[PDB]
Amino acid sequence: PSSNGPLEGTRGKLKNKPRDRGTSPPQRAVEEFDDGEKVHLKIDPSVPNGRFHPRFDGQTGTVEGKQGDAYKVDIVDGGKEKTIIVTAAHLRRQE
Amino acid sequence: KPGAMYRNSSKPAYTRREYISGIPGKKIAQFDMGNNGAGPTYPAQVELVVEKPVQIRHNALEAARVAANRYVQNSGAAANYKFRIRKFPFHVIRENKDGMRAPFGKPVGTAARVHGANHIFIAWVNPDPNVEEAWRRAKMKVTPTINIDSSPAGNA
Amino acid sequence: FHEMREPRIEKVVVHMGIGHANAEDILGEITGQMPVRTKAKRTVGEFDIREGDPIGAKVTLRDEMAEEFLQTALPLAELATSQFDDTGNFSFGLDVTVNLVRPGYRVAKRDKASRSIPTKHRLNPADAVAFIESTYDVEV
Amino acid sequence: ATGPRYKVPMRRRREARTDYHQRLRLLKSGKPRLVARKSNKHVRAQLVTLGPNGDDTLASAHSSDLAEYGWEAPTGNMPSAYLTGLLAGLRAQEAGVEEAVLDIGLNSPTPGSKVFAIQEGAIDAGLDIPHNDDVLADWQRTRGAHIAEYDEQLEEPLYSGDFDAADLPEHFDELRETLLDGDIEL
Amino acid sequence: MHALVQLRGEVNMHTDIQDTLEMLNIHHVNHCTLVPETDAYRGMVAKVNDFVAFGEPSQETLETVLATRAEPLEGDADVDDEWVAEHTDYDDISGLAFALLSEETTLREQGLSPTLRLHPPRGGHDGVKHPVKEGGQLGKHDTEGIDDLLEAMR
RNA sequence: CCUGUCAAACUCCAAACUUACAGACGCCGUUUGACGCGGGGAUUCCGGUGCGCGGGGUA
RNA sequence: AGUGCAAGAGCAAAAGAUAGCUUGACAGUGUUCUUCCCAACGAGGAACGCUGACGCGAAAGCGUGGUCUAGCGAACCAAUU
RNA sequence: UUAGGCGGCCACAGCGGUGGGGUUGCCUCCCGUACCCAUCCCGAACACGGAAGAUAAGCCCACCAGCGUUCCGGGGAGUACUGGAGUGCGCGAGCCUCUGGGAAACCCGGUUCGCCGCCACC
Ligand SMILES: [Cl-]
Ligand SMILES: [Cl-]
Ligand SMILES: [Mg+2]
Ligand SMILES: [Mg+2]
Ligand SMILES: [Mg+2]
Ligand SMILES: [Mg+2]
Ligand SMILES: [Mg+2]
Ligand SMILES: [Mg+2]
Ligand SMILES: [Mg+2]
Ligand SMILES: [Mg+2]
Ligand SMILES: [Mg+2]
Ligand code: NA
Ligand code: NA
Ligand code: NA
Ligand code: NA
Ligand code: NA
Ligand code: NA
Repeated sequence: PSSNGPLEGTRGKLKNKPRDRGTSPPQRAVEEFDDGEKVHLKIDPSVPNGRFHPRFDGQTGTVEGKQGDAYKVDIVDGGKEKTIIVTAAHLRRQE
Repeated sequence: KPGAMYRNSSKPAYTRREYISGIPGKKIAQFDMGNNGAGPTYPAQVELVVEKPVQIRHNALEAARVAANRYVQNSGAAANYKFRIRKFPFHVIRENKDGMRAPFGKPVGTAARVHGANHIFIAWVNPDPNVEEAWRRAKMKVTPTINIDSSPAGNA
Repeated sequence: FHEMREPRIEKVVVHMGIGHANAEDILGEITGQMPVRTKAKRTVGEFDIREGDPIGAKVTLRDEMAEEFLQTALPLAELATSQFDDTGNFSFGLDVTVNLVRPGYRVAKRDKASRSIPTKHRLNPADAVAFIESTYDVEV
Repeated sequence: ATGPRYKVPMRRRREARTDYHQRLRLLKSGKPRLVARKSNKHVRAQLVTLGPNGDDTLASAHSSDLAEYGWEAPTGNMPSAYLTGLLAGLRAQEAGVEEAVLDIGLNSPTPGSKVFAIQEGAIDAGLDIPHNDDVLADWQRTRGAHIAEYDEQLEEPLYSGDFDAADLPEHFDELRETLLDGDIEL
Repeated sequence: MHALVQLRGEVNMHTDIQDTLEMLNIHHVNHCTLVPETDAYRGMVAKVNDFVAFGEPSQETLETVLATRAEPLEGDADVDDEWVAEHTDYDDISGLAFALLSEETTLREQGLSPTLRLHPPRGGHDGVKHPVKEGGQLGKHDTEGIDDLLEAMR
């Protein structure tokens, strides 16, 4: 990389297809999850807040409590255990 | 400089003029020759087909084209036929002209990438294939071996 | 069908595009209600570089206030045809514009379930000339 | 519309019916919404919750079914709104609903408006709702006093036939009074 | 059910390919295993496709090899009809063979090593540089094709 | 309208493939204790070649 | 289009424009990610909380500076609260 | 749902167009400014009060495919590209065979002029 900021090489993953452009539906921004639930992590390009480090896009973690309205999701980066602070807007129930 | 230096398509496509400056002008004079006022309304249509993917410098294009069209004056300056070179030299080419230090070369020319089996030239003639000869002379000045192909023409 | 298809006058905008005013005064008397400042956009050579800046006034008149005005404005104008909108509008003159439309216009001016007026229910230049011409004067 | 790249708004945005930016802020509370809506002739009040396939209305009241309790006056006014709010609020209570947030859709937060009247009624029915007392009308106007006095400047009945000539804010009381005890569907 | 025989060594073969052979109980050249034809097992054999020989054997062939190269989970014991009878659900090798082919059981379930340690092919095989369709010995084989191999390595 | 062409820093499209999690089979672990946790001791931080994909360079 | 400035990304009853009001560019203390993929490492940065005090709004709510990724600095010593 | 309200998916729903519907009821347009409230100027809008009129807008209902979109058949194409293997070919660039996957453009023909949820309601 020529630089090492969080958005380095995120041109594709943080950009919306022209038709999904614009404000996202609120339904999934208010979804509620329960501790133990498996959720897929994926940043919604339209939603500024409640994001996580782009490196985690594509992870499927386990909700384990929350902080404020954001959720605390446990994942495993490679072999390391990490806890991600993320809002519903960027989460989806597995299966 | 020899074609040996640029005839291969082993480098990335390098054509973005928004990031490349100082590109030499093309030496290719025209792409449409003969009676360009008329449309392909001819009985015979021969084509020169490249038999290997290669890069053809605008140098060879101009020499190949001239040698063919200049000869197509076996039909006359205002003869009845139309000649087309369908490719354009989009690939910008460099030269590292310090040794291997900071070697990104500087723009020295342009070339056209042709894939094996494409037709680079297309002529349109009435049963009067002097064009078949204009081409024996054209593939004489381009790197690849070539196939002279006749399409609309069962007048053998 | 008709009655709800027949034209009517919706607002008549009388504005004086000055270049920097004292002019409001006359607009107030020529119409009958306060004028409104006219700020300008973009910086330009006519020493008009100021973005927010009084450069004229306008007055939007509705209902009687608009008729009682046109009942003297029109007479001071001759023109017609070509000088008409594709929507049945026309501006003459100090400018005096007349916006014309049919009964269900509020549908495109309200907040809730607003909608754009169908081309068919729109007012044509011709259908406009008729209405007005049919009101104290002549066309072309 | 124009091409593959064209962006078409969400349906309820095209229809100019739902303000999604306000919707989101509303859903933040996690509380049921007190949907206050109006019509040229009527006033509706719904207690909506969120659902898997769309909103769920757990209780509602329409100004029309107000006559079903003794209403003999117009239904597009302040007294009408309040009562509809109270009726919906009561039905709400019956349904196990305790609190809600005032969703006024695309209407304006004007002081003394009907949507606020609806809100005042729902609150009096027992519903706990985030509100602000001095943005509501002054009771009398809710009763319909502004209209009675308006008819004082009579010369011609404000009501074409309808009921009464000088109108009745008293009819309002009788009704509110009614709603506050027993009766069916409450 | 297919018969798997490793014909190419471990040296230089991808590790994920090697681990696959190992999950299919083959750890040496010429070792053979019998694998059910399932979606899961199919993927595995396709991956191993280039270092192995496989196909569905005939009842007879399986029986010849079973008798000749089958072994107990532990020990030298010969797996003959009597062994089969006194140790398995079947009454003889043919019974077992049929059960295997019809994928009703497995060499393990019957207390037998999952591996038939074959002998080099008498007369040699067709080469490990080309597949069957090219005259070589790698890849999927005809029932007649597999049989030849298995029998030459009996 | 017709007609001739392109893109490492274009994309209306779009693989093979790589990858998160889960189940299934396989293999493995429960006297050969896996997975994991804590601690002692290192060596190592000139690498090279083949194949596939590369970027630079006439090479 | 605009959104202070590279480039890429976000944004339309707004994240843009106009107007009005306001000082949350607030104090205290954390959780987490990043800095340093995996995998230890400081300053710095960010996300998300809480406690306290406030601003605006009818209210849900928004405000932990600027729509996001650059704009930064140890120990010793000094001055300051 | 003989016209309503709140939505979910967010073009299969867009763009454009045709036909039908209101006798009491609905939504509207509509009529009107004493009030609550309102326009940097206008009861245009916002807000309030109301039915003389109308179905012409909107809206609801039925339908049309020209454009845009979604999915499918047949063709393009098992082509392009590609994971694994090869003492196969080629001066080389590169190609070929086996094995496991497999496209885009475009043409022709269908589909699509929204679907679904909650509530209310001759
Ligand atoms: Cl993170
Ligand atoms: Cl409403
Ligand atoms: Mg990329
Ligand atoms: Mg043994
Ligand atoms: Mg021998
Ligand atoms: Mg051999
Ligand atoms: Mg990759
Ligand atoms: Mg911010
Ligand atoms: Mg020092
Ligand atoms: Mg100091
Ligand atoms: Mg009609
Ligand atoms: Na979006
Ligand atoms: Na130098
Ligand atoms: Na040649
Ligand atoms: Na830190
Ligand atoms: Na001003
Ligand atoms: Na209508």
